[PDB]
Amino acid sequence: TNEKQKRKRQAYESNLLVFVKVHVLCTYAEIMHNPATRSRIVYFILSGINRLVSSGIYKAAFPLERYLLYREWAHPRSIYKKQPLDLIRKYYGEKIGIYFAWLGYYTQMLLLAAVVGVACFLYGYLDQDNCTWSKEVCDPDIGGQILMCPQCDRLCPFWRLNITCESSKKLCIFDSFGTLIFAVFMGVWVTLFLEFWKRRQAELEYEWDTVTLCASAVFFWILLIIASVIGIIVYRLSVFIVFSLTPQMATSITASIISFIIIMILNTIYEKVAIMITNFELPRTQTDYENSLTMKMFLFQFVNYYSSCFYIAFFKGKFVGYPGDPVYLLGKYRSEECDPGGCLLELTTQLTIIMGGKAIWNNIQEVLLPWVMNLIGRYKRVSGSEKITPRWEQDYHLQPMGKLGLFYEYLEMIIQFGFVTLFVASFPLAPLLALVNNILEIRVDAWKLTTQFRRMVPEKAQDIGAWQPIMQGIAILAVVTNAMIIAFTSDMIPRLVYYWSFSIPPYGDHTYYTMDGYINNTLSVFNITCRYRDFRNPPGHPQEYKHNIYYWHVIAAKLAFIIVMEHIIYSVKFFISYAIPDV
Amino acid sequence: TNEKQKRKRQAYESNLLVFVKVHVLCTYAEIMHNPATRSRIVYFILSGINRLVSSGIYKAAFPLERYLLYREWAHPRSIYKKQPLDLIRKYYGEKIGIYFAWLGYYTQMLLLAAVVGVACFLYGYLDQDNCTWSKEVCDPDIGGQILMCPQCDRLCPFWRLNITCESSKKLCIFDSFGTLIFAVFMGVWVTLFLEFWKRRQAELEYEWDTVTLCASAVFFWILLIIASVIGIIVYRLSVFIVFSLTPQMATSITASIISFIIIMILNTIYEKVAIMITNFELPRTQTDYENSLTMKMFLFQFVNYYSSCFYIAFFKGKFVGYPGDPVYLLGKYRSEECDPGGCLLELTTQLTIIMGGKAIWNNIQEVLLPWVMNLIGRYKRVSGSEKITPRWEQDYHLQPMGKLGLFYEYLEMIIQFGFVTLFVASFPLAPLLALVNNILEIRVDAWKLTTQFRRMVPEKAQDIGAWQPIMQGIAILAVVTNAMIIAFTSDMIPRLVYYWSFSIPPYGDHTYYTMDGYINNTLSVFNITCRYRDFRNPPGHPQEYKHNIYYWHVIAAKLAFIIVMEHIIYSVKFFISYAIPDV
Ligand SMILES: [Ca+2]
Ligand SMILES: [Ca+2]
Repeated sequence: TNEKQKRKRQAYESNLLVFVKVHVLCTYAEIMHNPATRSRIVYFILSGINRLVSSGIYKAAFPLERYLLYREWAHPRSIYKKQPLDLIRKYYGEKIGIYFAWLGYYTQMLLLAAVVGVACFLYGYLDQDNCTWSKEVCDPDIGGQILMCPQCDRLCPFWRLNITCESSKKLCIFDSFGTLIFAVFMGVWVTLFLEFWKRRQAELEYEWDTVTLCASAVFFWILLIIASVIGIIVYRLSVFIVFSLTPQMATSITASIISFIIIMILNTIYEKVAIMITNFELPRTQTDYENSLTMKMFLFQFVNYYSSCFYIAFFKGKFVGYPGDPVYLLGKYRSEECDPGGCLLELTTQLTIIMGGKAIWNNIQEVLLPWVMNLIGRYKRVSGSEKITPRWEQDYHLQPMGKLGLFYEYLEMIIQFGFVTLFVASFPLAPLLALVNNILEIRVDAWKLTTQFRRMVPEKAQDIGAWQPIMQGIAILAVVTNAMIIAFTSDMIPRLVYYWSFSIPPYGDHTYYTMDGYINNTLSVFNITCRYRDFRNPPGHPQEYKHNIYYWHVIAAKLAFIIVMEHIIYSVKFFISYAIPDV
Repeated sequence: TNEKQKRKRQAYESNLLVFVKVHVLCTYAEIMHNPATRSRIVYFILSGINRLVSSGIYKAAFPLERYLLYREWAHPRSIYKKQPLDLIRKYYGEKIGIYFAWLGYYTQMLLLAAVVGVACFLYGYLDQDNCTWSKEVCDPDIGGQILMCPQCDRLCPFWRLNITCESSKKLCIFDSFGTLIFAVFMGVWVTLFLEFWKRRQAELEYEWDTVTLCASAVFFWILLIIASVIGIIVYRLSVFIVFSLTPQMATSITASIISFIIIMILNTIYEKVAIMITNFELPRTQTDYENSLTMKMFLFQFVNYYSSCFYIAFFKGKFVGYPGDPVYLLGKYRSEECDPGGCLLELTTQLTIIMGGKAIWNNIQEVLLPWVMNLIGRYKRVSGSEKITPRWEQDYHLQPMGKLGLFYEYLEMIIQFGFVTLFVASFPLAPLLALVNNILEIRVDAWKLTTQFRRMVPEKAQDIGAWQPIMQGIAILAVVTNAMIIAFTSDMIPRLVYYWSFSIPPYGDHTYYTMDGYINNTLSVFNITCRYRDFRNPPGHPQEYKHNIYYWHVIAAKLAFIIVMEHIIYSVKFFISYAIPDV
């Protein structure tokens, strides 16, 4: 088979082991409208090998400025001046450039989102007067004797408040007053992050050149959607049994680490069932591979990373019934419940260490797997000199791309943008944590492209393309979810109601507006026949254990901010996208 | 000045009273990419006169097939076969053609919207078993003794039910069961009317060729927004004083006639203040005139026709307070209220005779003002012969366009599409009334173009253009308003609640689901200190005259269908616009 495939390979070099060099040349600059442009036009000559190297008759077809960009841009000692994006036009082109001008805007776009991120902390820390939510809940005279009900069935205490302080003394920097001033700003921010990037990418476009087979692709997927939902809870059933810093702070760190392992394990299966379902029927041509992964493989990650953070945010503390009745999981066990702090703090750590545990892993995986940095420097000293002439000889130990270019390093930032927007009600410093990360990620992704990897073919790509109907398809799901976090996951809207409708002399007993005395006034008692975090009629009502006015009031404040903070921020989506200067 | 302007006019004929003919000719077919095409290219030669004829040095520059299109398409005896749109390409082009293929689709698009329009009547009429809403309300033993409160202050009775039958026997064909089956279909219909027209117009595109000055433009406008709101009520104050078929049927006909006069009078002022505010600052070039009228002049009509139908639908029966307290109109009078039938029937006639009183006026104004039809036929007999050679001599008594082409005849249909969609919860036959109207309007607008008017310059226009961000900007406001009619204006959502939550043994006294006994169970009593149509706590409550569970429940069903029937029909906007065949 050595000579059987040899006669095929020699036929292709006619129409122009020791590695081959390449170099007529002007005659293929007209059929399509600098060394990167030199490596561009030879790939237009080379266009194909899609099936030759994948068969194995060839091994690696490959290309082969550098010095200055190790100093002002890719050095760890690179002081913050400009991020010269214009060089990445001449160095790496506009596949990689449209991601490295994405970040550098995104980094400066996360600047003002972090000063409004420091804003919920700056007067969150400098004040010392909380209304109730760190005053009553931590003075153990007004939030000490609040004897609650258990949640689980067996191995469960009776429970008591004043075990909730260390979570709910630092919850009023994620609940108290800046949270509706930055999550009203974050829905404004993503609807300004998009539309100012549209003004930016057009400016970037002006600076630069210009039913049966898909059924079982989705109907087999929903068995794997619920595989992600059952990923978090069974290893929720593990760690909370073997345990009971210490109360729930270290455990909320710990339990979301354990699922984050299984998140990265089921990540590998998603790399091996996307190919199992696309190789069967309708493989197609070159541009529907990436448009399959955009609609299946990111969508795999969207159910891996986010359909357990949709489990803490949307369907965790629902269906508490008549004897604290769960649904029984249409089986023989008991279903879970939530805690009277707002369920967010057990989301804001799962928000943290799925985000700031991916940015401390998926960059440091791209640091330690390339042999850790500064062996002796890579080739800077002859980068000015360019006379390293067995340099073609010194290759083929270096690592190539795995026929997907930015896609893996681009999905991991859309997952990050899917956490700095879709889940931001809590934790305003998720910009500042992403700020210093996008200080470093714009250095180490600059570092590995400049030094570590084989030089990519400078494929001119115009606009993000396929992830653009996701960045709209996140931002229209985010302003729902930023609303559904302050509605269904945060306890501010019940804190606005009591401040505006339950401390007025109708249904309340105070003269003017004050937030004094909130936690005993906002839950529902459950007889021995204790309070639990729901709003139902107390036992011994006309219609007991069905809802109050006050469930139905704050659900009609909840459904209102899902309506008003949609229709305002959906209209600032209409007003800013009508009234900005294009140039 | 006769010879002063004569020397200007003779200079322009150099570079080529008795009317002039026109006719080198191939040499201007290349600079831009059949008699209509003959009149096209000479206007490209003629391009300009924008300032010459408007000054007065000329009188009318003008152009000058016909026979066959009076027979199969424009005849009253034109049997329904095809509507040959392809002829309007060769006869009138694609300014007028993109409106006459708009209608012919729209007419067939209103076919299925009228069989689902007959659907709320077909089993609305063939059944004779109403649950309650025409049984209790018209058996005068269960809806006879329902003694209500007055609404106004002086010259007002105590009032009683069983005066509401003739409105509420024929209200269960606009409320009972088909209304959530066609208004769920109408939000589906407009989000299928758009997206199938997008597939149609592309098919039509394949068949055919291819801060200070605007501040006081809007801040003076809001004084005229409330001028429209005060247009309806003062002549509401007139007619209801001089009165009291006869009970309220003839009056709901009458009062909406009187405002419809003032609607057409304030229509004339809007034609004379659009020019008053655009001639002052930044007049501009030729294509921002129509984009001024799209954003001011239609917007004038959108407040003329619709900000009194937004007064019956959104802010008519709100702010009923503690002694039935209105707001007092921050003045010294008393503000109004609504009636316990759902406020829709006093909207569905204002829906009718602003729609079916514009389609019986604005077409019949274009019939009787051109001298009523068939004087003797116009020029059909020589249309085959074409030898009427003083035909240029016989013109200049005929009427021209007033420098706006389709715009007036195109605004009046967008106003119609703004009633067959934005206001459709009630009255399913608003397709069938618009069906036989769009049988006739596609004949008489075909008739006046073919016979009555001077032939328009066949200006090739590609897509509707400026009214396309209105047809999206209606359909995103319609699925709000179709929701806000069943929420804020119709009494079905309170009829689903009692059927599902107030006839169950919690808060109700019946075994299984039945709608028996609804009107005494759904209003709130008001002491002499009678029921009124609101849901407040009865006098002698813990917190009296503030709301019930049941206000807050049905407002949380109201805000839910504003949320769910948005997010479903806003996602069928995402699913049909992802999964239809383009070709
Ligand atoms: Ca990376
Ligand atoms: Ca007309």
